[PDB]
Parts: sequence; structure tokens; C-alpha cells
Amino acid sequence: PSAASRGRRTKNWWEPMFDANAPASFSVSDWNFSNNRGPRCTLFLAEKMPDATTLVVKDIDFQDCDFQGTFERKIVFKDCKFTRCDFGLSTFSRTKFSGCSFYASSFTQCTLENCEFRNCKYEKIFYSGNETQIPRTLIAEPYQFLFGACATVDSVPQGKSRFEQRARFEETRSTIARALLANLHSEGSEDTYYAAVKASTLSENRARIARALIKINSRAVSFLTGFASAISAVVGMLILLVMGSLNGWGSSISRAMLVGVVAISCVAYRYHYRFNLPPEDAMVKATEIFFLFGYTNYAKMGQEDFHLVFSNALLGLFWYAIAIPTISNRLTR
Amino acid sequence: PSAASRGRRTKNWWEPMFDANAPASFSVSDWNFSNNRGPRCTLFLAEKMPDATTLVVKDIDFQDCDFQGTFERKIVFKDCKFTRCDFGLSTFSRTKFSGCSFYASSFTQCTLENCEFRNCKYEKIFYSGNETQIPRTLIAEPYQFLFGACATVDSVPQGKSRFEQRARFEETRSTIARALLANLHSEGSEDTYYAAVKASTLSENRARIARALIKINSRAVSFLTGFASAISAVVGMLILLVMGSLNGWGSSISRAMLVGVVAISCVAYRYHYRFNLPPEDAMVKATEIFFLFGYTNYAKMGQEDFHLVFSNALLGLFWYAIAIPTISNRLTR
Amino acid sequence: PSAASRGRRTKNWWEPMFDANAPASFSVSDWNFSNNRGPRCTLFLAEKMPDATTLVVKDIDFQDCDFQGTFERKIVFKDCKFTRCDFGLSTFSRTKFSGCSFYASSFTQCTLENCEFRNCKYEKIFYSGNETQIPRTLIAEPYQFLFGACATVDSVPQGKSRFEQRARFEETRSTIARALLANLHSEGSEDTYYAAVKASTLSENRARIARALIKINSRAVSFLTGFASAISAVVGMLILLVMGSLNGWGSSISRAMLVGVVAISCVAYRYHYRFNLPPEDAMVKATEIFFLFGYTNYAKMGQEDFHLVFSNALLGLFWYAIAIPTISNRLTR
Amino acid sequence: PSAASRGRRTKNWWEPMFDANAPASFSVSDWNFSNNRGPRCTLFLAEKMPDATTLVVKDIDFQDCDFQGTFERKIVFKDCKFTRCDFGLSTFSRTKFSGCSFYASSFTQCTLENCEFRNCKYEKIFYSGNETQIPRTLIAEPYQFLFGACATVDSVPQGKSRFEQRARFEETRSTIARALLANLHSEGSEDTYYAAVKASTLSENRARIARALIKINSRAVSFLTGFASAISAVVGMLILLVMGSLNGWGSSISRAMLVGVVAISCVAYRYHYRFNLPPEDAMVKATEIFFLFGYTNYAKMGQEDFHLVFSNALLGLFWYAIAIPTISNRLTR
DNA sequence: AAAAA
DNA sequence: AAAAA
DNA sequence: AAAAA
DNA sequence: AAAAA
Repeated sequence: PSAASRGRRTKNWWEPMFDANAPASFSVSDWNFSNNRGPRCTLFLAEKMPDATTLVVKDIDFQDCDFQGTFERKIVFKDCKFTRCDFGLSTFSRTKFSGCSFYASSFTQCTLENCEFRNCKYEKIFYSGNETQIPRTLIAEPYQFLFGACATVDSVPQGKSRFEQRARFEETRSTIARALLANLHSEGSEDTYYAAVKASTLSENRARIARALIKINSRAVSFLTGFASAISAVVGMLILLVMGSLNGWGSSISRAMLVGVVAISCVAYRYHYRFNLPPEDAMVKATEIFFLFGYTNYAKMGQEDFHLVFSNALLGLFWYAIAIPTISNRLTR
Repeated sequence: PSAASRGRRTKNWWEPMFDANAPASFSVSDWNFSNNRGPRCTLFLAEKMPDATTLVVKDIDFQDCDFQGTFERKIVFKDCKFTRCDFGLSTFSRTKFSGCSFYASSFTQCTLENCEFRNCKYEKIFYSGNETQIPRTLIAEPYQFLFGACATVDSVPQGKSRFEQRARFEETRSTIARALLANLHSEGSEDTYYAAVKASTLSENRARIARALIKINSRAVSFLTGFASAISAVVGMLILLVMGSLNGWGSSISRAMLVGVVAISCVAYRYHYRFNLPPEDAMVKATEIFFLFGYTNYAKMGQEDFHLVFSNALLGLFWYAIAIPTISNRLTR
Repeated sequence: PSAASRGRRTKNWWEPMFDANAPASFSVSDWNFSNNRGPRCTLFLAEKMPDATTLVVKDIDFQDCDFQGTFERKIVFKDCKFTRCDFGLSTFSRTKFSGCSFYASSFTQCTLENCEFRNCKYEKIFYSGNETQIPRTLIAEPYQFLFGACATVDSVPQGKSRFEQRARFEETRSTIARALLANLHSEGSEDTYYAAVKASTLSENRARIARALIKINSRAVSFLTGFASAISAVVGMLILLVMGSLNGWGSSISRAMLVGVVAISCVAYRYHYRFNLPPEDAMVKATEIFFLFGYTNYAKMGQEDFHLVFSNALLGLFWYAIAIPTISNRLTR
Repeated sequence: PSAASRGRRTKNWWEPMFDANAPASFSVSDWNFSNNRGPRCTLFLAEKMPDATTLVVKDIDFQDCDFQGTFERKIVFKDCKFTRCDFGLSTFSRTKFSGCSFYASSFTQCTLENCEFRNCKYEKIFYSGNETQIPRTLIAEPYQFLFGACATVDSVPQGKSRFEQRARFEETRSTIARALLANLHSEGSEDTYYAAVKASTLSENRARIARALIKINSRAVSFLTGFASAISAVVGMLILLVMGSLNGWGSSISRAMLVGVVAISCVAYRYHYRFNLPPEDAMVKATEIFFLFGYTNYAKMGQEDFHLVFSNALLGLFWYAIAIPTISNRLTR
């Protein structure tokens, strides 16, 4: 049995598996992997999988394969390889991808209902912010999934440009990251959740940068607004990266306590080395100005240590901004 | 085939498509758009759409048309025009409105399950806070959808008044905005979410104003309470508008940092111009009073700069109120 | 046709409609209300309602009636009266109660899927924290629904006591209020949501008081712990009531601003009347100590106004605790 | 009728009921408990339960029993005992476990849709973070369920180690606790929710400790990083335990107020005893330094009470960190 | 909100 | 985003 | 997590 | 909470 090659592969030039020279026909699989461990140019229909309560597919190297239909029955893909595979036009229910590798494969126009991706590798994968639906899905490695995807730009036709494709893919990734995080609120390990928070913050700021770059490329008012937007996105990248690196992205109060103690110790050492204060109260002055409740007792304009005191207060204010949300997260769920 | 014209069009005077002189009969469509690009006075039944996995409806100008039934099969409306169209008494599942224009069309008594409205224009549309159900719907342009709707008041009968209709539509829009935001928590781009936050805050405050105006119009205790409620809603409009304009409605920490820096710079310039302070520590005094930790070192009642110092402290307090929730939002998801 | 009277009515002495002398048989309704506007001792089965897409039941006075089955078809109850009615053993889907009155009626062992109660009156109704399921339900008047319910205690058998029944009903109401609030996050008007917040806070604290009273009634260590728990619940009742009355239960920043301004004005008037300070800077001292950033400039132990200054600072601290969550709610959704 | 013993019992050595010497065959139950109150080595299929709207199973002592299938019909287990029972390969819908005891029983590969566990005892139970699905489940005793589970280690084969099994079970419990909390947001009593918050915080920190211990056991850079991670997890355990014990894990503002008042009173008593300050303003100095707004009026480096004042300020700062989230929780839902 | 496949 | 079982 | 109606 | 289509 054979079936027509899909327009997603042969016409949609934005797709990772796009091949204008793809064969007109694909073999229709009977889902028998005993004879061939690597299927090629094959269509895997949900109506043709064997009658089983759980189908375990193990160590199969898929290349240039298509999936189609409503996969209601449970499937376990164990250490499978997908290369230029199209999962589009399919609805998987409770499908488990365990240790699988995805290369140049597309998840656009796909529904993954209550599925799981665990210990998977992604490179040059593709998804859609609205047409890659992941209801109750568990992506155990959110950062690798999100940033293992990238827009394919070698088949961009004339009249369209590479840069807009990439910079709109940034927003696409931001949107799907929002969806993935909302999934992970119910589900997954703490580490998976916090990796997802990291990924979604980074993707949101990258999308802001990309949209500002678009507005710049595309009248002087628009150029000024795009430049200001780009600077603003750059600045928010920097601050958010510093804060999340310093507090584990809202996970660990202990790390924030430790950076606070390190900063206080450094300021106290500077007090002791430069202004001849004994350590046992240079530490006290440092923690007194750091937490800002004892600032006015030591700050006097025109004094030698005034700039140092003001810097210590600013460090304390930044540390407050870092530390308060960690406590809020650990105490409010 | 023909069907009776619906009471929603011929009797419900609150509906946008209400026409007491509407024809008694509507033509029943066979959903063939090859011959006629604009259908008129036509009923589109979900039971009569052609057998297709996805029906693409492109460049069709609907006017005075009704939809009815359970549209389970996927429909894509591409650049269609709906004028005085009734979507009521229908349940659409995974319907995509792409680039469509809605004029004087009603979404009351409608269910939109997992639907999408993208790049759409709305004007004089109508919806219901409880009978326009949008489960998992994605409205890509929340502000335009919400504020493109307005109560129809030309057919209000005697004994009812225009003002109450409009001012209860304000609360209606607030309720549906709440629903739309709850949808967008799972879904959509960051920009769509933040536009929805803007729209729902504005709609909530407009509904408060409208209900206060009703309580005024409808005994001296009630008038006093309505007037106080109206002033309170006005005041909350003003503060919420200022704060959300100043922080991107809880989106961008960088903008709040920039307004803080601008305010500090202005106060420091005033210090330098008026009280002869060098810039390199007029800036320091300004940031010292702005963040409030160095207020008492410079504030003295009866001094020339005392009012300026007090204003700088008040500006800093407002800036704290502006900036803290932005950090909370960017660090807590 | 006739059916056996249910054990919920004749045996379950905790139910509001409990009647040990109830007739052995109930008439089985054919759902024809044209002849009789008030049905009595009648069983309304979901399998026997007439074939209709939406059944409108208007101005029907139900008394001692039972409902049973899966009411999949839409029902609209318009201005109906339910007296000692059992909705138990039923699953209603998209049922609308509009302007209905419930007296001594039970919602235990009932599922209300996507239902709506609007403009309804409740008195002596009954529900269960776990067996009254309200998935996606909209209760437009949460406070009246929750506090219109109360445990029936006249049929408590020997060996059980009235007090435990009532004080465990307090926890029951708290649990169902939690469920109702979680519903209203997606849905309903702002006013309904904030009334639900009020109701659920009050119910949680009443349940704490009731459980402490139980632990007291039911060894000296247990009595001490119950007494301490009761005092703690009393104290949290008081503070939560004051804060929510002062800020609209987290709704309106303007009201909190206004109580802040009133308190500052009162303290400033006291300054001006007692310590001879001109108003134009008694106001400034009051706002300087209220926001706590200028406290140490005016506070000196042993001074005449020291107690007043300390009170002004305490008022400011309480006002901070009142006002910060209102800003958080209005800026973070 | 008889059926083959499942590989979960005879092969999966990580399961609590694992018995390599289990009989090859299990009796297939007809679900008649009138004759035998304790079934042994019996398979309970969902297809073979008697035709009933609600099946009440009361006072049945199950031992070495298996459940299998889609239990769509409602089941009430009342005071039943499960010993080495496998609920795996089953999907229960609206199953109520009331007063049941679970010993060495497994919930892996199980779906519990809208189920309820009330007044149950758990010891040596087993579950999976991803394969124990609890959609809309209500676990009335979250702490006992979560910490009544533990990895079975006596059947660990050669080449695998006990320690890794236990320390990965810690993360497993953390993940399922996250799921249980997300369930309890919609549902259950306040006490159940707050017990779940306690359990999930403790489990998250235990999992952090366990993963750090793994990274230590499994090059000097990795050892240093594991040791630092272990110290960080220890520290966060300590702080989170202190804060949640001091504020009821975000439940009760009154308890936080009371610890604040106790600390202030202790510091004031120390002032009065050591530095001869009258009580009526030793209390005022204590509350003035505790809330930090009056710190600089009393703090002077080199004074006798300077260390005490600094300690009082630190106590106040910790109390702020304790108390603010309680107010946030009680005012923001 | 009403209306009512 | 597009596409379209 | 594994396992696999 | 109990109860039990």
C-alpha cells in the first residue's frame, strides 16, 4: 500500500523536513519492525497500528517518515531516532517518548494530549505557538526542547527574508514556552518547572529583542521606538539574568542568603582594610547598611567612606529585590 | 430549502442584528461558495456542511446570516466578512477566524471551544458575560474584541432607558474580559496576555463607574453612596492608568527603572540649579531620598529644600509601588 | 406511575428535608406543568423530561420533590420555588436557576456541571464539602448561598450532639466556599468574585473557631490548646475583617488611599490642636511619620508628642499591611 | 476462572508487593464478599464487578490482590484493608476510600480520576511521579499519604545500589506532592491544603538533599558542587521549617503576630532588666527597633546596648520575612 | 442578563 | 503564523 | 523512572 | 462526612 506525499513536506518551505524533491509516494506501514529497524519514506497511520493495549516501539531509527491520525492507543517510543519526521496532522494520547532523539522534525499541526517526553534530545526541531497543542503534556527537559528548535531559512522564497523568519520564530518559541510552563504548574519535578521558568523568561526577552529589531529594520519615529524597545529588552535581559542566576530563578532562598552574606563580607573587608575598622564591627556596619535600617547613622556627604556606604546601600536594595520573591515563592504556592 | 427566521433576530431588541422587519424565512445553505461569494439572509447549519476534515472558507462576505448547531468539524474562516451575523445557538469546536471582519454581529448564546481569532477586526459586536462561553479560546487581540463591542440602544422599548443598557453592558464586558484573561493564562503570546490585562483592568474600572452612575440615577443616602463610589472608581482609574502606563501593565522592569532614573535625574537637576549642589552628589542626594533609606539625613522642617526633599520622597514611594509588582511578575509566574 | 421514597428523605436525619413520616411512595412526574403549578411529593426523573433542546420551567412551586438522573438536556428554572426538595442523586449539565427560591433543600450527592444560579434566594439549604460537586458552576451570590445553609439539628439521635453537628457544618461550608472561589477565578463578575473572597475568608475563620470549640469541649493540654486556637481564630477574624473592610477585600486601591488620607488628616489635626503646629506642615509631619521614612526626625523618647508620633507610625505600618496587597492584586492577575 | 500473575508482582523488583515466588495463577473474583471476607491471591477485574450504580465494599481484608481495568462505576471502599495489593493497570473513576488501610501496596501505573481518600492509613505504599496520575483526586491526609511511602530496597539486584533507589524515591515523592497540591488548590479543606503545602515543601527540600548526596557519591569539582548543594539544601530546610512553624505554613496571621509580640516582649524585658529602662517605654523601644522604623534613634556603635539593639533589628527583619507572606496569602487568593 | 440549537 | 488528518 | 490493562 | 442515581 502507498499514499500521497504530504504538502507539509513538499510545499511548506518553512518546515524542517521540507523537500521539494521528495518522492510523490510514501509506503504505508503495517507497523512491523521485526524485519526493518529503520523505516524510510513511510507513512504511519493511527488506523493501522496493531491491536494492543500498549505498543512498545524500541530502537527504531525513523527517517523521512510521516505520522497521521488519532493515536488513541498508548505508544511507548523507547530510544527511537526521528530524522526529518513529520508528526503533523496527528493527535497522540498518552504517548511516552523515552530516550528518543529528534532531528529536523516538526511538531506543527500536532496535538499531544497527556504525553511525556523524557531524556530526549532535540536539534533543529520545529513547532507552532498555536498549532502545536500540548494539553497536559510533560516535557521533562523544557530548555532543550524550546532552544533545540529553530526556523528553517534555506528555503525562504524571494520577496521574503531570512531575518523576519528567525525573529518571528523567537516569538513563536516564547508562546509555546508559556504553554509549557502552564502545563508544568500541575506536573513534573521542581527542577523541570524551574528550568521551564528560566526558558520562558529567556524566550520572552529574546522575542522582545527580535520584535524591536524588526521594528528597526522596517519613519524616524518608528526607528527611535524600535531602538528604545531594543535597549529596553537588552536591559531587562541583563537584570533578569542576574537576578535569576543569583536566586536560582526563584527556587532557593539559601543561594540568595549566601550572595547577601558574600556581598556584606566584601563590604566589611573593604571597611576594615581601608578605614581601619575592627572586623567584629566592620561586619556590623556592613550588615547595618546592607539591610538599610542603619543607613543614616553612617552616611554623611563629604566623608571618605560616603561613596562606599552608598554603594553598600545600593547592593542591599538590589539584594532585597533578589531575595523577597524567593521567600514569596517558597511560602506562597 | 428554507427555515424560519430566528427570534434572536426578530424579537430580541438588545441584539446588534435585531430587525423587526426581517423576512419570515431564511434560505438554508448547502455551503457551496463557488457560485456566490456573498450569501444573504441564509442559515448555515452544522449538520449541512460538506464532509471534510478541515473546511477552508475564504473571502466570503456574509450579511444577515445565521449559524446553528454543533460545528464539530474544523472550519477555517480566511479573510471573511460578517455583517449583522448571528453566531448564536451554535457550538464551534476548533474554529479558526483568520483575518476576518465582524460588524454588528452577535456572539451571545454561543460556545467557542478551543477556537482562535487572529488578526480580526471588530466593530459593534455583541456578547454576553455568561452566555458567550469561550473555553480554551484564543482571542489574539483582546482589547479590540472587548472594546469593539457596544450595547445596541436604538431599539430599546418604552419603559426601559438607554443609559441602563449601556452601563450594564460595561459590567458585561468586564465579566467577559475576566473570562478572556483566564483563558490567556494558559495560552497566547506575552503581548496578547498583557493587552488582555490592560483591557480587563480598564473594563473593571469602567464597570465600577457605570454602576456608580446607575446608583446615582436611581434616598439621599443612596445618592451620596453612588457619588462616593463614582469618585472612588474615577480615582482608581487614574492611579491604575498611571501605574500601568509607567510599568507596561506589569510587563517590563526596564521601563520602571527608566522612569525612576528620569525622576531622580529631574530632582537632582533641580537640586543643582536651585541650591547650588554639584551634579556628582546632587544625583546622590536624589537617589538617596528617592529610595527613602537616606531621607532623614537631608529632611529638616523649615529648610529651603524641605518641600523638594518631601516631594522626592513621595516620588520614590510611588515608584516603589510601581516597580515592586513588575519584579514580582517577572520572578513569580 | 409511582416510585419508592428515597432513604435520603426518610433515613438521613442530617438532611434538611428529612421526614421519618414521609409517604412510602412518590408520584413519578411526566413533567407537564400546564395542569398543576405546584407539584407535591413528586419524583422528577431525568429520563422522563420531554424531548426538548431547552426546557423552560417557569413559576413552578416545588414542595417535597425529588430529582434523580443525568439531566444532560438544558433546563431553565425561572422564578421557581423549591421547598424541602432533594436535588441529590442527580447530575445537572448547564442548568440555569434564574430568580429561584430554595428553602430547606439539599444539594448533597449532587453534581452541577457548568450550571448557573442567578438572583436566587437561599434559606436553610444544605450541601456537602465533598459530595456537592460544582465543576465550572457559577453561583452569582456566593455569600447568600454559603451562609444561607445550616445544619439541621432537630433530628439528631441520642448519643450525638447538636454542637458537633453545627461546628462541623462550619468546616463543611469553608470547604465548599474554597471550591466556589476556585470556580469564580475563571468566571463571573468582579463583584461576585470579591463577595466569594469575603465569604471564604469568613467561613475559614468560623471553621477555625468551631474546631477550637470542639477541641475545648472534648486532658488539660488539649483544653489549653483548644483555648489558644480559639483565641487565635478570634484574633484572625478581627484583623481580617478590619483589613478587608478597609480595602474592599483586596478590590479597591482608592478606598485604602482614602483611609490612609483620613488617618493622616486626623493625626495632623491632633498635632495642630495640641502642639500648636500650623496645618500646612502638621499635614507634612503626619504624612512623614505615616509612611515611616521620616520617623526618626520627629521621634524622641520623653517628649510630649512622642506617644502620638509612635501611634502615627503604628497606624502607618497597619496601613502598609492594608494597602500593599490591593496594589498587588490590581497589578498582578 | 484463573488468570496469569502479573509481571508487576513477579518481575518488577522495585514494587512493594514484589514476590519472585508468587504463584503463577491468580483466582478471578466474581466480587461476591458474602462468603469470604478476606480474598487472597485474587484478581479483581473492572469488567466483572456486579451491575450496580454504587458498589459499597465494606470490611474486606484484601491481601496479595490485583486490580485491573477501567472502573467506571462508582465504588465505595469502607474500612477495607489492602496488604501487598496492586492497583496498577487500572483507571478508577470517582472511587471513595473511606477509613481504609494500605500496607505495602502500589499505586504505580494507576489513574485515580476524581477519587477520594479519607481517614486512611498508609505504610510502605508506593507510587510513581509520572505514572500515578491523580486528576481531580482528593487525598484528605496529604502528609500521611506522601510520607507513608518508601522505596523497597531488599530486592535490588547486583550492580544497582540501595542508596540511589531511596534518594531517587525522594524526588519521586516531591513530584507527586506537587501534583497533589495542584489538585488541592480547587478542592478539600483548608487544613488539608496547608498540610499538603507542608508536605510538598519538606519533600522538595528532602529531594534536594538526596540529589546532592547522589552527586557527592558519584571529579573534585563535582564533589565540591555536591557538597555545596547539600549545605544549601540543609540551610533551606532549616529556614523553611522555622518560618512555616512560626506562621502555620502561610495560614495564620495571628500566630505570626504572637511570635512578634513574644520576641518584642523578650527584648523589652532584657532592656528593663539590664539597662534600667522602665517597662512602659522599654516596650516602646523594643517595638520601635523591631519594626525598624526607629532603629537609628537608638543604635550607636560602641554603646553597651548596641549589640542588643542590632539583634532586635535582626529579629524584626526575620519577623517581616515571616509575616508578610501570611498577610499576602490571607488577602490574595 | 435577557435569549433558548 | 502559515498549514489543514 | 522503570512498568505497559 | 455521613449518603449511594
